[PDB]
Amino acid sequence: GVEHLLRIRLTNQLKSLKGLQSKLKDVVEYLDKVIHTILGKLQDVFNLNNLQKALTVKTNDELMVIYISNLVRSIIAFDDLIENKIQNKKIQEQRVKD
Amino acid sequence: NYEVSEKAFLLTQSKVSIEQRKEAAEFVLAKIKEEEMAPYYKYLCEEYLVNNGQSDLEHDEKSDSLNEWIKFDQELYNELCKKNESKIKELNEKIQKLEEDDEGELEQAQAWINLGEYYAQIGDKDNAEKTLGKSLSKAISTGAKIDVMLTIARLGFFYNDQLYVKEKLEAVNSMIEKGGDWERRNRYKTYYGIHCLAVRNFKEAAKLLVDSLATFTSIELTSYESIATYASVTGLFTLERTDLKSKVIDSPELLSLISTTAALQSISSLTISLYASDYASYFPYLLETYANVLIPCKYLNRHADFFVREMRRKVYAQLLESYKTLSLKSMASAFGVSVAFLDNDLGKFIPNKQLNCVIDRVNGIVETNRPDNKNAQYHLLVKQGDGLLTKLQKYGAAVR
Repeated sequence: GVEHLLRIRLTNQLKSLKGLQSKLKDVVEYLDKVIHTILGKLQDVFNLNNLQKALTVKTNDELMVIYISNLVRSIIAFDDLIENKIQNKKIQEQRVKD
Repeated sequence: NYEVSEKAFLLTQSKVSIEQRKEAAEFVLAKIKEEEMAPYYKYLCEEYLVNNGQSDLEHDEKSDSLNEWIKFDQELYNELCKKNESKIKELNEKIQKLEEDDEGELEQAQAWINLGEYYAQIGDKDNAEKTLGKSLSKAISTGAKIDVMLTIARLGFFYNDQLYVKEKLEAVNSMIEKGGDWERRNRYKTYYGIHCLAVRNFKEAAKLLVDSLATFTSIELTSYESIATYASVTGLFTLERTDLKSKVIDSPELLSLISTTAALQSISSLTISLYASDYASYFPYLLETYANVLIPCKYLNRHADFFVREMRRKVYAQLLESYKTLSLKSMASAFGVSVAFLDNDLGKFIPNKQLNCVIDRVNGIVETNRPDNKNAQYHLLVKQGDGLLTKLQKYGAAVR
């Protein structure tokens, strides 16, 4: 019934901004009311993206595998297009002889 | 006709054991007189042109052979033409009876089968191939079709034909259904293995030669000791140390060859020294094998010294994995290698990335580099990928 009425990362990055703006307003409003569970879990986020740079040496290990998988992926794509060119070339010969 | 092509090649270029030319020259003179082939006595003039150890003395006094006269004359030529004209008269008398009879497709093809043997034994090559094509279409089954390929392979091994013989070789193989036929298997694996020799495939050479059905030994083209000769040479490349102790050293076909033919010695001196990885014993057996194996064989001496470079590359990799750091003088007093000439021997590999050996010129020690990694393996895809994209752009722009 929903389909009758009605008829990736880019959206996720916009969702991350919503969670960050909630923490920004929570710290500003906390200082105006002063000068516990949030501050306990906040320091654990920073210590668990400056820390991701230590694994960058080991991160590129599996990154080039994607390009290697994409290299053979693009080569196979030619076999689909070239075969269509050969198929269309045979269609042209059938129209001239007809 | 194995000794016919063998003794004819010994008279081409021989730098070792010139006494074998006498037994080779005396054999080819007595063989042609006892056979019907006219031109093969004349071909000795053109085939030996521009070769070391000339077997012909006319205008060239540099001939080192013991028998210096191969010269063609009309005395022997006229006698061989009499046997050719007398035999064709008997065959044409039978063929004329077959043409008037025409019983089945076997007798019609047998007329060309007797010719296919006749034109092959009188010295005709292209004229024999024209007669074999007629008997191929008139054959009643695949039994008479493979006999046509046998004559094609006979004229192809003497004249080194890699095109017409290879095409008809796979034609009998494919046909309609291959099956477990002995004739289409035993003969194919041996002949196609000979074609892989000249082109040096080494991928199918180890499987179709080192591993043979039983003895082969048709005696018409190649012999028993010849198949085992190339097996020892080709078995040192594709076959690793796992198969050397199974299909080479422990092979039952090579156990009785030591006590039979002692002139080879390529299944013992070369195999034991490589399996034990001892350079002291392996070095003096290189020239002893090079003289009595590579030189006399027709499909070897064409390359020769290149095999010495490749066979020595195998023993350098055996020692490289046995140590990390080693002094240069250690292998000198043990394995009997010259320190001054060691840099020149390893200088044909290391800069070409054939070996990981690294020698320190300061303290005179040799090191070991990384034998394999991920970076060196991706370099093969670069050259293979870039070479493939050339055909896509070439054939893509050609069709428009």
